[PDB]
Amino acid sequence: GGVHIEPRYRQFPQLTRSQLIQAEFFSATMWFWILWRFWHDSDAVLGHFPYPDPSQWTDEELGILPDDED
Amino acid sequence: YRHSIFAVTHVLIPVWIIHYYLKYHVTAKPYTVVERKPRIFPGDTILETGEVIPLMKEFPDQH
Amino acid sequence: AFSAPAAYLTHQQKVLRLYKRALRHLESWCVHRDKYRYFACLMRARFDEHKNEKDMVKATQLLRQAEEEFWYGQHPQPYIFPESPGGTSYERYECYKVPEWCLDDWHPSEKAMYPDYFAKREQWKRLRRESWEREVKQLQEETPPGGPRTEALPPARKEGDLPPLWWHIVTRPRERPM
Amino acid sequence: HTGQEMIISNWHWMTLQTVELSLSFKMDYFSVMFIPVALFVTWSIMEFSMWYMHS
Amino acid sequence: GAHLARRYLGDASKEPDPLRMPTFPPDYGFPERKEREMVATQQEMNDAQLMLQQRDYCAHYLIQLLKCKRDSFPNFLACKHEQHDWDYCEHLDYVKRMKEFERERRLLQRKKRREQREAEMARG
Amino acid sequence: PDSWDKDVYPEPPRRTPAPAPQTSLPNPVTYLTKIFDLLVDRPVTLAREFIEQQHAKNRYYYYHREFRRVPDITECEEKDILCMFEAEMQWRRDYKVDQEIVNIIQERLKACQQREGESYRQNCAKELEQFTQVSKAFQDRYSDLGAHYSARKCLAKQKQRMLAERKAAKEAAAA
Amino acid sequence: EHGHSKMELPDYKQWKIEGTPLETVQEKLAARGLRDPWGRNEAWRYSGGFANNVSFVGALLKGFKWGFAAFVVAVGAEYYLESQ
Amino acid sequence: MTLCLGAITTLFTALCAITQNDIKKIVAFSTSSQLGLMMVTIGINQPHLAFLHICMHAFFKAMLFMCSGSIIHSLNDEQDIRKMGGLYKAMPFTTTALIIGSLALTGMPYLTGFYSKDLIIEAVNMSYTNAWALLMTLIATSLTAAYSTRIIFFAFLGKPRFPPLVLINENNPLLINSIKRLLIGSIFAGFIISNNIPPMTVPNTTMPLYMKMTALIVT
Amino acid sequence: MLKIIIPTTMLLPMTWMSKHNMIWINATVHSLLISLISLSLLNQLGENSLNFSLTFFSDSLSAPLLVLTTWLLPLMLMASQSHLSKETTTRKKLYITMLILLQLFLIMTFTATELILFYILFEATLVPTLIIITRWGNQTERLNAGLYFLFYTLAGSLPLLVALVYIQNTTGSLNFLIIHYWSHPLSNSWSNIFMWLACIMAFMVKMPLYGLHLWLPKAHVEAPIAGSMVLAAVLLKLGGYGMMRITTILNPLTNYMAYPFLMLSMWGMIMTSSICLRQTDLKSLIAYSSVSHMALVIVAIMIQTPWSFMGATALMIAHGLTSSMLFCLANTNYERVHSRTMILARGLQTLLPLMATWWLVASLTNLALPPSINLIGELFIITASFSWSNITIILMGMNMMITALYSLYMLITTQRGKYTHHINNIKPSFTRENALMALHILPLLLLTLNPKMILGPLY
Amino acid sequence: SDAPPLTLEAIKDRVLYVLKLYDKIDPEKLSVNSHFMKDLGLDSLDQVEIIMAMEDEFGFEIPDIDAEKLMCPQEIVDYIADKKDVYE
Amino acid sequence: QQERDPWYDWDHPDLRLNWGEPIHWDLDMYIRNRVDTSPTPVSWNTMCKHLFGFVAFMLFMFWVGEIYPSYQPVGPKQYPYNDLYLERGGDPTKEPEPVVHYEI
Amino acid sequence: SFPKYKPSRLATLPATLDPAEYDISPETRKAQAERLAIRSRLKREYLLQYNDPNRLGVIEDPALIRWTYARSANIYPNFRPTPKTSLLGALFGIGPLFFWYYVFKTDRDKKEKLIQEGKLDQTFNISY
Ligand SMILES: CCCCCCCCCCCCCCCCC[C@@H](O)O[C@H](CO[C@H](O)CCCCCCCCCCCCCCC)COP(=O)(O)OCC[N+](C)(C)C
Ligand SMILES: CCCCCCCC/C=C\CCCCCCCC(=O)O[C@H](COC(=O)CCCCCCC/C=C/CCCCCCCC)COP(=O)(O)OCCN
Ligand SMILES: CCCCCCCCCCCC(=O)SCCNC(=O)CCNC(=O)[C@H](O)C(C)(C)COP(=O)(O)O
Repeated sequence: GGVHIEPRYRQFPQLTRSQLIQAEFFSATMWFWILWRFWHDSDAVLGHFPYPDPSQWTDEELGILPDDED
Repeated sequence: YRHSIFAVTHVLIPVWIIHYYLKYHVTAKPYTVVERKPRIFPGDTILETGEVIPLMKEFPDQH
Repeated sequence: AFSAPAAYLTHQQKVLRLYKRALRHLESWCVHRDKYRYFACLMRARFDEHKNEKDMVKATQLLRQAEEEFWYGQHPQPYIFPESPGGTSYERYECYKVPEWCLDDWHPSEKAMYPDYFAKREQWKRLRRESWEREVKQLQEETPPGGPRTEALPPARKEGDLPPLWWHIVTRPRERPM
Repeated sequence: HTGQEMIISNWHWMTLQTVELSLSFKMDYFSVMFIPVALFVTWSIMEFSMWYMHS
Repeated sequence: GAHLARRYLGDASKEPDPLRMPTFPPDYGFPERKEREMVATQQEMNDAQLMLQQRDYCAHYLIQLLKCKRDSFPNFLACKHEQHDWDYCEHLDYVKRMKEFERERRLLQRKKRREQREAEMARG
Repeated sequence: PDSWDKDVYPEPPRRTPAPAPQTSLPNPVTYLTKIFDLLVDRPVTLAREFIEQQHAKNRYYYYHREFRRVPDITECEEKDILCMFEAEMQWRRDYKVDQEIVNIIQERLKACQQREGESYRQNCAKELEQFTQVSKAFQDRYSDLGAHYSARKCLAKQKQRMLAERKAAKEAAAA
Repeated sequence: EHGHSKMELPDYKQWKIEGTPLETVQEKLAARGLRDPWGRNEAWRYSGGFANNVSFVGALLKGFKWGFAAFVVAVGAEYYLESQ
Repeated sequence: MTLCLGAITTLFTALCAITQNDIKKIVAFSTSSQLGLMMVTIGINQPHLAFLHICMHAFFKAMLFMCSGSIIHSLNDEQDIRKMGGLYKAMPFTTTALIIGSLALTGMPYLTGFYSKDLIIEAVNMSYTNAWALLMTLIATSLTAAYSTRIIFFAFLGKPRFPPLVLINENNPLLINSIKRLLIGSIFAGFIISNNIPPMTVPNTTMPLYMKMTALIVT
Repeated sequence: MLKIIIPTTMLLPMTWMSKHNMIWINATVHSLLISLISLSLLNQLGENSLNFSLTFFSDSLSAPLLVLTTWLLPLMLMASQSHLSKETTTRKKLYITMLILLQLFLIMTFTATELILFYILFEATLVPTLIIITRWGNQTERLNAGLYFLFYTLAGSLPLLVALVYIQNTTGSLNFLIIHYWSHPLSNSWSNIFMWLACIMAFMVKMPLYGLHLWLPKAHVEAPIAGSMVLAAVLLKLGGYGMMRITTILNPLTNYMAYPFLMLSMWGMIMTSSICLRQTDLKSLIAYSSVSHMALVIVAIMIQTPWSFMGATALMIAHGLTSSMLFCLANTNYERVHSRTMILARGLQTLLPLMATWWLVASLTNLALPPSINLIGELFIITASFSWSNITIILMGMNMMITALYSLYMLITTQRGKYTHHINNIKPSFTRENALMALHILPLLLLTLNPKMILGPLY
Repeated sequence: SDAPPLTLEAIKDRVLYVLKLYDKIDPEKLSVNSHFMKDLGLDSLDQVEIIMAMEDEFGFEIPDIDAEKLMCPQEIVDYIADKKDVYE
Repeated sequence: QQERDPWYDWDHPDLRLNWGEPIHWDLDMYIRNRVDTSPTPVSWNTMCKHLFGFVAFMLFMFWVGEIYPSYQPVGPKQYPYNDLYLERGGDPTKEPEPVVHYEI
Repeated sequence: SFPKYKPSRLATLPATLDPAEYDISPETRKAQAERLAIRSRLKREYLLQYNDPNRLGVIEDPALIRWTYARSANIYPNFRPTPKTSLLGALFGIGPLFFWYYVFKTDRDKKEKLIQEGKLDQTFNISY
């Protein structure tokens, strides 16, 4: 199916530029996809809706009377 | 040419047989093929009757 | 495998075997080559400190202490070569090894294929048939009375002789028959 | 597109008093989603095995 | 979380029990007590047959989202406004639940301070 | 299709939505359905027409068998074996028919559960009630008879149930 | 058709301990008075294309440069097309 | 019971995986831990999310095994990671594919494993569950990251350790095509399936800042 | 029914007036034709029965057993062809005569409108089997085995006869139809308890019940291949058929008396299955597997529910076919090795691949792989037992597990591994053995298409 | 697999290549028939290290009972050829 | 039989037995496909203690987690139509006791 | 000094850790010599009968026959009724039966009492 590549016996194996450009292209498209999604949809990681502070609410809205009425 | 004959016998012949079996024999008997009823949303129109499902209660739109 | 075992292991054999086992398990512990070389040289140095030692009792006190240390630090998951008795491919091809006598059961239509092979096979069968009659008497005469003392076999000593009991060693199926 | 769901009880095997056993297939969301994924993975692994098991 | 650390290490009765909410009358806070309003009626919210746990007060936005997802099918990125609105409604529901939690918490605080104050006055 | 009775197997009117394309992007589903029809349904339909005309060329009938009523086990003498045989056969046929009635109700229940989608717990309450009633009746009639069941054992079970009912009703009336 | 063309071995004078961690091993041994008789055998593991190593973060960041370039080009195109 | 069983399973199998030397054993303990995570998802009453995780795990775990097998065939039936050395440059396509697979397995954002595992963690944080089960789920996430690191480091970064006769070869169209199809899958299928299926559970719209990101910190 | 009885009788003069070299062909062909004719009996009614006459009647419990009985003879002839080659023509004709007599007795037994005629033929089947075991048996223990197979059986069945005649003195008839229609409850009494025991233990000994099973490994190991096939396939099912027939009169006493035997079966199916794990002989392993399956059948019969009876019928038919095929495979190995030891000849898959496939299918059916009829019977019995009591499942579950183990053990010890080196006389499998395995296995996978034909009268 | 069919020339060359990388043995004095203990003056531990180097270079490990009686490079080559079934 | 010599030239290499040698009574039990008695890197008692301890600790801590669950500072979820009465169970002819949800 | 390894039944003592092999004595060496002598005699006989071109069957092994005979047919003539055998037989052959009898009888009595009281909810339980 492929081309003839010979053994080497203690030196680096023969590499085709095809597999090199293919691996680089797929790694590059992985990183491009990650960056593109982070730019276009960043709310999936950092969140979009703020978390309220429970102590910052006032007793007016929480149904609290000054400890004397009821 | 190989993939043309493949799809003709491998894919096409079985589908004709399966379709023939389902639409004339399996569906001859009641309750053999039961489909989940399609979803109905406000504003949809039904082919059989023609009537229009009313819209909602105009909720207050904000943000 | 090939060599018949002796009655026992001398102190030399035990020490050499322990040295090889310790080197192998140290290699397992030290993955990298430079670290393994450093610690292997250090192990060799610790190993020959008592090389020139003389009396047997204290030397046997050693190698005994060493055995305990090795069993304490033996790397419960050592490296094993793939074809070794613990390897991941130890007996992978044992299902592809077919005995030669199976060929005698082939149909004549099957033997019509591959005819030169079967001519050579007939030559081999004839050679075995004669050599066996020679080998049986050679073993009868060469064997000490009262039975063999070891499972080591003598070679062939004449011109036309073949080694006694040779058929099932030379006709091993193969290492990777398929 | 729509959310098509379906049950196909095509072949009736046998009936034991009031219990009916038939050849019935469920083609809900889970089935129609897991069939293509398994078929894709199996296709790729078979292609890989064409090379891995050549000997 | 901190409420776990407080409840499991401090006074158990000091902090509310999620299994038994609420432990106080709804009118105990203030007498107005405006009610929640549910937008989608039973018939349409059944015809869309969402799910039994998706059948909350945010259901109308989910209906709109499903309407678009069926309508603009091939372009599965057409509608984000409805998804955003449904997420906002769910966020509002969650903050109302958080408000209820903190309301019962501080109501129990005030109640406890009460009966201890009357205990002090009785002992005096 | 007239192949089965619509009253025995009820089905709702099957209201379906109409397509409301909100985008100009052509979908693949409609084109796939069109090519599926043209490539599959037409040849199947023509083959069916050929087979149907061949069948219409040779038309012949078959009939359903009717069974007269016979005295049941309650009106059979103690040792009269002929009437016992007839009553036993009648009871066995009635048992088979009851089994098929329960089968029909169960099929209704299953079809309702599949059809209703996610609102089955509400929209199949009538079918659930009807199955509960049929199951109660069948269980009272035939359960616990054993492997060697017969009309006499069913009659004895019914008689014991009726004695229990009469005793309980009499006790409640005079309390 | 298999790999039959009579491959040759390299010359054994090519393997020099020079330029490896095996200097460190030999020096740390000689500080105690020892030598590695097989140090030269393994030099091929550090000699040729194996002379350069890549860090874990570098391995993870295999195609970050081309991906980042394509990403910024796409963002520039999108900005210039939306603001029209 | 389902939650407890899933939690103990994922923890124990990840802890066993953390120190294995056979590559196939490492990946097998990885898939056992992922199955335990699926069972945990079931235990917190989130079935469709568990199905989605099944679908993503299919892609990236199948590709991980195929890369492992490619290396095993390349180095003459060898599996022990003590004898794989520098393969980052020796075989680049297997390296990049297995890197992408290990990133997806650990839930690197905007990959196939993100859209399932991130939601798993968010759902398990804010549910009325055992404290212990949540703790062991977090530790299982950390150990998943750690054994992915172990595979990468011990098989691709150092100096070579295989026998001298180099027989490394990748140029077969069958292997390349089979790997690349699941590469494209494990990159884009997560997004595609997540955005095509109808919503089947209430979202976790609001989260504490530390609780929303906890999976990333653990990994 | 005489259309099946008369040709089987005519098989005798046809055999005795055949050529010295044409007895096997003639016997096989006409036995297959008789099986094809008996195929007619399968059609049944949802009502009572197919009452042919005052003497013979057929039911959907009798029909599958009759069909299997008729089908088993040609296979027995094919397997007996090989090891009787050096036998004189008279003795081969005598062997065929014994097989024909046994088939005739079984055919008349399964119809048997009356209980005394059923008893007479039920015990008549004892003589040809005894002669087959003790005459054409290889080992020296065959004689001893024969004695066991005799006396156990008679020890169980001599009280039964007494009980039977006693019943006719009280009810006036032993005809099955009148016994069904005129049934009355049995009061709890010492006399009724003993009449129950006398009616039951006769069929309990032949299943066999655990603790009364000792004759079975002996009789199966020391018998020739045809003897083993007929013993495991049909002669074990006589007890189950008799229990299904006779329990219609033992109620309501059966519920009270069920416990002593149910335990002996429910625990027994464990013990015997465990015995299969440590067995150095193939034939003994297959015999003990038969004991376990028939123990489950005993449980099903004692529970006495419609699902119990359907499962018991299906399991009886499936077990007959499976055990016969397993015995045939073991015999094909034995005819080559002459040893009858599991561990001796190994690695036979590499030498005889198609026979290894046959072994795999036979073990898979024995393992109760769905949707085979073996699992249909097992599942029906398990559901019925669960309805009887929710704890039985534990025992049942364990048995299932254990079964799988030894089944695959039997497959792995003999077929997988490395071949024994010093065995060089393993010739390729003949067309005869392959056809024998095919004719065993194909009816099973065909019957899994139409289960109602083997599920009995309560379907 | 796709592994080349190694020959006796390859085995001999590889064995001598590994032995030459052993600095304890000078390369000009060793031959295929050169004994280890007497002609090369090596201790038994050096022999077991040579056997281990052979194992690591060829990928299979020799049983110790066979390893301890390998004393010439020609004998090692012959043993490996016999194990791997090499024709020429 | 797993701990027999794997490099010896046995007559039955897979069984690791020699022709004519006495055979262990429990030979079927130890056939390399079943229980093996090979020595282990760790003592048997130590493994038993560690494994038992690991399981007991996990069960105890799971019980503790059941005693002390984890949750978020929220109240119970609210459902519109009387806690969704009609479509959870049904029974429309009872007019159940109404509950109304508090808007806060 | 190191922690010691403790042998058990299912984890036996390694050969290298056996102090017996270090107590080397002349009779020990002679015993090993005669052991390997009988092993070699048996191996010689087996190889003589195995390599024979005329033998075209199986090599009958007395050891395997002895093993099978002792496992199967030599049990009963050597059986002697002893308190050990009697108690073990009674326990392992009666105790499980009565235990399961008690369990099942208790379960079915509870179920029947619940049925008679009528509080069991056997609804939909049609098939039995
Ligand atoms: C390896 C290469 C293979 C190549 C061939 C491939 C072809 C694919 C087909 C393979 C199996 C697929 C099964 C598909 C089903 C087709 C057959 C089926 O439909 O027929 C069954 C029918 O088959 C029979 O029921 C089963 C055969 C019975 C076997 C009896 C054996 C007879 C002699 C054996 C001796 C007896 C020994 C055992 C004693 C009991 C069920 O039919 P059913 O829907 O229900 O109604 C029949 C028609 N009606 C509607 C008119 C009533
Ligand atoms: C391989 C071993 C199997 C051996 C099995 C044998 C045991 C069978 C059970 C007992 C056999 C005889 C039972 C009687 C035969 C039926 C007769 C009958 O039903 O009538 C009874 C007959 O009752 C008897 O005769 C009982 C006497 C029993 C004497 C022999 C006892 C043998 C030992 C029995 C105990 C063992 C029980 C379990 C044995 C299991 C098998 C090992 C009532 O008496 P009537 O005269 O009619 O009274 C009417 C007016 N009131
Ligand atoms: C990683 C796991 C832990 C490993 C722990 C290993 C423990 C190592 C420490 C062992 C301590 C010892 O050396 S124990 C030392 C035992 N006693 C002796 O060594 C004295 C006499 N030995 C000989 O003469 C030999 O033959 C010899 C000369 C060596 C070579 O022989 P050759 O000339 O024929 O090659």
